[PDB]
Parts: sequence; C-alpha cells; structure tokens
Amino acid sequence: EIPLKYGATNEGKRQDPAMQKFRDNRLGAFIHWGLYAIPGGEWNGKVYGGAAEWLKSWAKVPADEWLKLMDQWNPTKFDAKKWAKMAKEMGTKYVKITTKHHEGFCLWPSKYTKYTVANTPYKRDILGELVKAYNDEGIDVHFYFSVMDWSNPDYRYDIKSKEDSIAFSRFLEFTDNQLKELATRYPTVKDFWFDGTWDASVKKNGWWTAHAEQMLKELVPGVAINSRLRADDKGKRHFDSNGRLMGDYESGYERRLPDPVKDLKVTQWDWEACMTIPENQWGYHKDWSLSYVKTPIEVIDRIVHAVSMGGNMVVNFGPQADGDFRPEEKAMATAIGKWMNRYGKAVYACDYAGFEKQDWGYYTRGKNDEVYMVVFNQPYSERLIVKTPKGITVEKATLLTTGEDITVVETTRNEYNVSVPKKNPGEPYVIQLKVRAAKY
Repeated sequence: EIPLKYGATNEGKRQDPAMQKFRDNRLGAFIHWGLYAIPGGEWNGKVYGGAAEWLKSWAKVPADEWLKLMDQWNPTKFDAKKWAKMAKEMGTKYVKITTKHHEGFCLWPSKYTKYTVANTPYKRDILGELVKAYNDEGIDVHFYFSVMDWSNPDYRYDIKSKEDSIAFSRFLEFTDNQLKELATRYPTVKDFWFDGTWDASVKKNGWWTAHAEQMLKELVPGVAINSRLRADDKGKRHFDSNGRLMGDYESGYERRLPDPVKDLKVTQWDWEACMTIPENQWGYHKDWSLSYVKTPIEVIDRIVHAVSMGGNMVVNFGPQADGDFRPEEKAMATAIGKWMNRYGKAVYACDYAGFEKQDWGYYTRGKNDEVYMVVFNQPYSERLIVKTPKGITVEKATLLTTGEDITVVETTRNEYNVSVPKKNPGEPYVIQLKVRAAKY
C-alpha cells in the first residue's frame, strides 16, 4: 500500500447523469483532420506506408517546412452540416475531433500560437462550426488533444537538465492555456481525450496531469477525462501504483480489444476503444491498397464486442484535404447505420451481461434486464448454446426484428439450446431473451 498525492480520485464507476450519458451513447466516430491530409502519405514523390498523420516523422521533415502546408489549407468542399448528417445516419451518438494532433496545427483560432486555421486561406473556426453542427443533430462532442507538440520548440522528450525543466514548464503553461481556451470557447464539450503523453517528460510531471484533470472538471461540469492523460507521483501511467484507474475511463484499447474470456477485469470500470478501417491509418492516406481494409461486418463485430464487455467503441475517419470524405468511408458509414437502425436496441444503452461467452457471438444486457444474443457465426447444428449463471432461467426467446417466438430447449442444469430462426436472416442478427432470477 503506497501513499500518493496524484493517484486515483474516483472510487469505482462514476454514476452521475453525465457519465451515464457518455456510457449509454456506446458508439462514436473519430475524426482525424490536420495538415497531414494534404500530402496524404506522400512526400517528395515517395509514398510512405506508415500512418499518414506521422508523415513528418517518416519523411524527416522539419517543423518550419511541415507547417508551411498551412498555405495550402483550403477545404473548399467542407460543410459542417453535411458531416453531422453523415454521423447521424451512421448511428453515432458522439464524435471525437482532433483539436490539435502532434504536428501542432490547431483547428480552432487559438490565441496562444500562430499555427492555427486563422492563418490559412480558409480562415474559419472549423472546430466551432463542427461543435454547433454536431450539437444541432443531438450528437455530443469530445475533444482529442495531443500534449506532444512538434510545432513548439519548448517541448521536451525528457528532462535531462535545469534548462530542459525551465523550457518544459513554459510548455505546460502553454498547454494549460490552450486547454482553458477550449473549455471556455466551447462549453458544450463532454470529454477531453489526451494523446502523446508517453514521453519521459510527462511521466516525470505526474502532478501536472492530475492538475489538468482537476482544472478541466472545475471549468466544465460533468466532463470526462481519459486514463491516457494521467501519470502518478512515480510515473506509472493509466493505472496508479496501487493499481487504481486514473481519470474517468480506461483508454488503452487502440486497434485491439480485450479477450472475451480472459480479460473480464475490464467490466469493473468504464472504458473506450478506438479503431481504424485500414490496418493503421488515422489521417487521410491516398492509397488504401497498401494494407488490409476492414469490411462493415468486421467493424460491427468489434463494436458489439466492445459493448458486450462494458465499453464504448469509436470508429475513425480521416477526411480528405478538400473537406469531403472518401467513398470507402461513406460506404462504411451508410452500412453501419443500416445495421444499427435495425439492431441498435442491442448496442445503445447496453452493457456486460454476466454470461459465459459462446462461439455464435456476443451477449449484451439492456436497461431493463433484456439479454440480447447477437449472432455472428451461424452454427450448422441449428442450435445456439446458452449457458446461464447460477439462479438464472430463460423463459422466452424472441427474434428482435419480427417478434417471432424462438424455441428454447433445456439440455442440462444451467444450459439451453436456443433454436436459430426458421429463415436464416443472412446477416448478423439479434435474439432477445427474457430471463428470470430466482428469489439480476
């Protein structure tokens, strides 16, 4: 048992209405937009296979020359109302926006640096337009913020001298200033999602991470803050030195997901995962033939997987330089939306069900103890195995889309065979169960 000034603050899950809304939303979209969209993976005629938002690093481009891309920032086709309608149609209840990525370029007209939308041909407060357009559609907005900043020469990767410490203290004031600015300019913000916090400089300044959390919470009632921000007194990230979660939700599952059998620990706290459509591209990259691109069903699988284990999922989009979305992303959003509209009672406001995992798919639990079976792998046996926890029985099974009754046969103590539907739905589908707990 270690004493700590800058360790965990929350005891378990926040149960205030604002966290309940964050949780109940479940499905969100990620927007990565910045100067990296212009080159789109290519520098000086060489196409790089790494993440397009890291092109400055792959092509060894100096800050001065990279930030000169501001002179071509002119997204003529940008329309915040279209973006928001696209998100509504997809079934997303929130959107996480890159306010500033590692490159340092701000999508709002910050008063604390020259590297902003204001000093571009386009001039407009893109971030402010998005906040309004999304909020008009009833969609919450969350802010991605990269602490690591390649545009500011006071940034330090490590504190090796007293000069380093003096520079970096000025950098943290700059950062604090931008954060205060965002929270007061855009007070409808529901969440701040920190990234670029892994460097030794930040690990050595745990006190600051805890201060940023507390500062933003006093400025924005009920705001959420991700675990990735936080380091403790000793430099342990996400979870403090007593194994307690810092911030309001766990945010380490990036392009991977907890194991449905072995990683049940994650149901004890709030968490959010994010993912890309190709293997590893967040910002716009002009050539998607370079790695595997997920199909819509592969994406829906991951969404449901997350919710089945008590977490959120955020799907990423990397808008083009002109301010429109590429065709593959429009197709994905439309396909997800179609499926969510039909089967979203098993996703929105749902949580971990407490049932042993089975091969056919995933269980989710509803607000009134509905247990949904989301079927992704159809058994040739025509029987969907359902093993119940001690004291639970299955009284009825119903196909969600049609209301048709589904035969349930007891096979042993605590186990049933739920029949597949008479007509194969031809897609991942939901069977709703009615369960009863003995004197959930």
